[PDB]
Amino acid sequence: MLSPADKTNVKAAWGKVGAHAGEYGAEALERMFLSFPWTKTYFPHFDLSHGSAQVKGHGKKVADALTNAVAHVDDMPNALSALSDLHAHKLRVDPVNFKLLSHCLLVTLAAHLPAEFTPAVHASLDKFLASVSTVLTSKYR
Amino acid sequence: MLSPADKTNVKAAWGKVGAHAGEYGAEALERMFLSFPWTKTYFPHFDLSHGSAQVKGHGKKVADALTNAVAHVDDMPNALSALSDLHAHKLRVDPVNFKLLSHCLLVTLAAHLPAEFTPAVHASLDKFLASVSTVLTSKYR
Amino acid sequence: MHLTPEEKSAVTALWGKVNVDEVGGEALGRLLVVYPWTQRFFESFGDLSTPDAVMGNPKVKAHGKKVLGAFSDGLAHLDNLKGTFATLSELHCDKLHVDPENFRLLGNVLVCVLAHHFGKEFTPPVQAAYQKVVAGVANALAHKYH
Amino acid sequence: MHLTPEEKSAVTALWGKVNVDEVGGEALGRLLVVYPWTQRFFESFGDLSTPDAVMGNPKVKAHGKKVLGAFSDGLAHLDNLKGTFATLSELHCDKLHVDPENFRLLGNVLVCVLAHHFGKEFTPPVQAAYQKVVAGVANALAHKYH
Ligand code: HEM
Ligand code: HEM
Ligand code: HEM
Ligand code: HEM
Repeated sequence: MLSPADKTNVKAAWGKVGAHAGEYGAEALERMFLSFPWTKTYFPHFDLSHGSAQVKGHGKKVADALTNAVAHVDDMPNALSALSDLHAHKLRVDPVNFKLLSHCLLVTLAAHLPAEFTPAVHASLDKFLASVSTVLTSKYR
Repeated sequence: MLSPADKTNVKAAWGKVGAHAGEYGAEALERMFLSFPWTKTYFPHFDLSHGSAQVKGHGKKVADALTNAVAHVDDMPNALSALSDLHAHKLRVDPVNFKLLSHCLLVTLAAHLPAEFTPAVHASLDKFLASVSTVLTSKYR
Repeated sequence: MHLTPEEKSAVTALWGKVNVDEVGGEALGRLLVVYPWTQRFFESFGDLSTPDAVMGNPKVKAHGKKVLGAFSDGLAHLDNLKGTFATLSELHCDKLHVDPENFRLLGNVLVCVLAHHFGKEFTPPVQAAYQKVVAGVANALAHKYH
Repeated sequence: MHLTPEEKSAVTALWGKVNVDEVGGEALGRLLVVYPWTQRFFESFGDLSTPDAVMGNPKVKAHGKKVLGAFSDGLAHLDNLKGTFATLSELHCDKLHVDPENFRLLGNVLVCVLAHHFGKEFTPPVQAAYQKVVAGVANALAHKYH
C-alpha cells in the first residue's frame, strides 16, 4: 500500500525523469537482458542488439505505461486494465520476471538521478514498482 | 482474486479437513523444515524433532488461522488483521517463505484428500493460499 | 546432485511404482490448469479452455509422457544431471524459448501429484528427497541458457 | 563462479574506486530502509525508526563496513567463493539464524548503490558482471545451511 509520502516521492522522482522516460525504459530493458538472460525468452522476435529500434520502441511503451500509472496512482487497477488483460491472456509472462525488470528500472533510475535517489525515495520506488507488478499480474488466474 | 467457484472449492476441501486441521498443520510444518531447511532459521527456539509438542502446537495455530480465513474469505484483510501486524512488525519472516509453506500445505492436503484434490480444487487452493500470504505480508512496508 | 544413499534409495523405490505415462499426463495437465500462463507454449494443442478439457486432451497426455520419460531417464544419472540434460537445455533455450521458471513450477506440481498418488507413503523425508531431485533437474535444464 | 576475463577486469577496475567503509554503510542502511523486516537481526543497534536514523546510526555503519570488507576479500577469490565463505556460511546458519534470502536482498541493494555512486560508468555489461558476483556470494554464504 502506497502511503501519501510514497506517492509524493514517486511523483517527484518520475517528474525529474520527465522527457527521458523512454530512453530510461530502453536502458532498463537492456540491463535486464544482459543481467538476466532468461528474460530474453519472451523476445525471440526482437533484435536485442544494443541500440535496436525494437528495444527503444518497447522501452518507450513501458515508460509511457509507468507515466500513466504515476498519474493515476490512486486508481492503478483501472488505469492499467488493458495492460493486465494483455499480459494475462496473451503475453503470459511468468510473474517472476516482473521483479527482474523492476530491479533494472531501479538501477537505471539510480544511475541517472544522483540527487533524487535517496533511501526514502528508493523505498517508495521499489514499493511502487511492486504495486504495478501486482496489478499487471492480477488477472493471470 | 478468488472467484465464487474458488470459494466453493476451498470451503468444500477445508470442510473435509474438518477436525484434522491441526494435525495437517503440523505435518505441513515438518514437511517444510525437511524440504526447505532455510525456514528453520525462524524457529531456533523450537525443538523441531519429529512429533515435538511445539511443532504440533504451532501447527494447530496455523490451521485455526486458515480455518478463520476460510470462514471469512470475503473479508480476509480484516479477519487476519492481528496476524498481519504480528508478522510484519514482530516476526518479520521474509515473504519468500510463505510460498514454501503454502506448497507444503498443498502437498499435505494432496496426501490426505485423495478424492477431493481434483485439478480444479488444487488450483483454487493454491490461489487461496497465495491470497492468505498476500494479506499476511500486506503491512511489511 | 547430492543425495544420501537413503535419499537415493527412497527416490528409486517410489519411482519403481510410478506409471510414467499416467503421472506425466497428470502433472503436465495440472501445470496447465493451476498456472494457466504456461499454456502459452501449447496453443497448437487444441482445447485448453476448462480443467476437464486440459486433463482429457490427448496432446497434453502425449507430451506429458515425453517429458516424464526424459525425467525418468535422468533419475538413472542423478550424479550428473547437467551432462544428461545439456542437449535438452540448449533446445529449450535456443529453439523452444521456454522460461526456465516453468521447470520449477512443473517440479512442484509433480511433487503434488506424487503426494496425491501415494498418500501416506509420500512421507516428509521422501518429499524432501524428491524436492532435491526436481530442483536438480530444473537446474540442469536451465544450465545452458544465454 | 565463472566470469569471462573481461567481466573479471570490469569488476576489479570498478572496485578499486570503492570506499568500502562508505559503500558498506550505505548498502546496509538502505537494506534496512527498503526492506524493513531485515531489521529483525539488529535491535541491539539502537534507533532504526526513520530513514535518517538508520542511515546515521553508527552501529549500522560499523556493521556495513564489516560485511563489505568480507565481501571485498571474496573478490580476490572469485574462483572459489564457497571455500572462502564456508566458515561464515556456517556461522550465519548455526549461530546467527539469518535466512539466506537476506543475502540476495543485500546483493541487489549493493548493485543499486554502485549504480547511484558511479552513474553512467556503471554500464549494463558492468552491472551484468556484478549481478553474477553478488549471486555467487549469496550462494556461497548459503551453501552450508541445514
Ligand atoms: C513494469 C512492468 C511492465 C510494464 C509496465 C509493461 C508494459 C508493456 C506495454 C505498454 C506493452 C505494449 C502493449 C501494446 O503493444 O499495446 C508491453 C508488451 C510486452 N511486454 Fe510488458 N510490461 C512490463 C513487464 C514485462 C516483463 C517483465 C516482460 C518479460 C520479461 C514483458 C514482456 C512483454 C512482451 C513480450 C511484450 C510484447 C512486445 C512486442 O511484441 O512488441 N513485459 N508491455
Ligand atoms: C499460511 C501462512 C501462515 C499462517 C496462517 C501463519 C499463522 C501464524 C499464527 C496463528 C501464529 C501464532 C500467533 C500467536 O501466537 O498469536 C504464527 C506465529 C509464527 N509464525 Fe506464522 N503463519 C504463516 C506463515 C509463516 C511462515 C512462512 C513462517 C516462517 C517460515 C512463519 C513463522 C512464524 C513464527 C516464527 C511464529 C512464532 C512462533 C512462536 O514463537 O511460537 N509463519 N503464525
Ligand atoms: C521435467 C522437465 C522437462 C523435461 C525433462 C522436458 C523434456 C522435453 C523433451 C524430451 C522434449 C522433446 C524434444 C525433441 O523433440 O527433441 C521436450 C519438448 C518440449 N518441451 Fe520440454 N521438458 C520439460 C519441461 C517443460 C516445461 C515445463 C515446458 C513448458 C511449460 C516445456 C515445453 C516444451 C515444448 C513446448 C516442447 C516442444 C513440443 C513439441 O514440439 O511439440 N517442457 N521437452
Ligand atoms: C555480503 C553478505 C554478507 C557477508 C560477507 C557478511 C559477513 C559477516 C561478517 C564478516 C560478520 C562478523 C562475524 C564474526 O564476528 O565472526 C557478520 C556478522 C553478522 N551478520 Fe553477516 N554478512 C553478510 C550479510 C548479512 C546480512 C544480509 C545480514 C542480515 C540482514 C547479516 C547479519 C549478520 C549479523 C546479525 C551478524 C552479527 C553481528 C554482531 O554480532 O553484532 N549479514 N557477517
